[PDB]
Amino acid sequence: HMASMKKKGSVVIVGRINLSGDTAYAQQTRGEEGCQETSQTGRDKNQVEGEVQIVSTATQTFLATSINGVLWTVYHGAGTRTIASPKGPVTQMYTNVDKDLVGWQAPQGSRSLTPCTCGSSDLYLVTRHADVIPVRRRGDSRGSLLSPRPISYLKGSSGGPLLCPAGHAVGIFRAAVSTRGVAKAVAFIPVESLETTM
Ligand SMILES: COc1ccc2nc(C)c(O[C@@H]3C[C@H]4C(=O)N[C@]5(C(=O)NS(=O)(=O)C6(C)CC6)C[C@H]5/C=C\CCCCC[C@H](NC(=O)[C@@H](NC(C)=O)C(C)(C)C)C(=O)N4C3)nc2c1
Ligand SMILES: [Zn+2]
Repeated sequence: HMASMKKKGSVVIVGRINLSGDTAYAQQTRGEEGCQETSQTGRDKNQVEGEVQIVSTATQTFLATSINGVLWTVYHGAGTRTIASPKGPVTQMYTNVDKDLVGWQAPQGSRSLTPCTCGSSDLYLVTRHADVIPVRRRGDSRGSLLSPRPISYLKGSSGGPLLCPAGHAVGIFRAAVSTRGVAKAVAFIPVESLETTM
């Protein structure tokens, strides 16, 4: 009934993929209880750093990537949810279920990736475990793993970046192409598609 209708919580930044030095590594910045509490209030006072965030809802965890001052992720992870911030929940400024894409204004303190204009097909996929996986671009929205891996290793990395050799953003990881449980290829949202949405 109306009086007891619940509200969905916010997406909460719970960590990041550190790409600042020579070694990529995941960092947790918030534990499960603080995540639950922050999801309900929408108030996250933690300092944000870096380009790739680890984000969570009450039921899912995935990645989000800052490009051109927008923190982007997948609709199948975030739905229409707000994201927690120091002054309360922030409404999405982009939502496109047809592209599996959402975006919020980039958090204060984040750093943004630059959209790639290299036209290169030698890409690198960054996972939630800070693996950097070589991927050969095979089409507008597809690339093949040079070393296929069980889908277990990619689960939870939607919303992460595919990068060019120079570290520019080429796309947002959306889905895995699975044959008998092995990811041989990935699908991504091309950065051009983000730029058109903006
Ligand atoms: C609800 O509104 C929308 C709107 C648009 C939309 N667009 C979509 C393309 C879409 O896909 C669904 C989600 C997406 C997905 O799991 N992504 C991540 C990920 O990590 N998620 S996650 O864990 O972070 C999470 C779950 C918390 C958030 C990267 C993959 C990592 C590992 C793969 C695990 C096995 C799933 C294999 C799926 N692959 C296939 O279905 C392909 N078919 C075969 C046979 O292979 C293709 C892609 C069909 C060819 C697949 O990757 N999926 C299914 N859902 C939506 C929904
Ligand atoms: Zn580039």
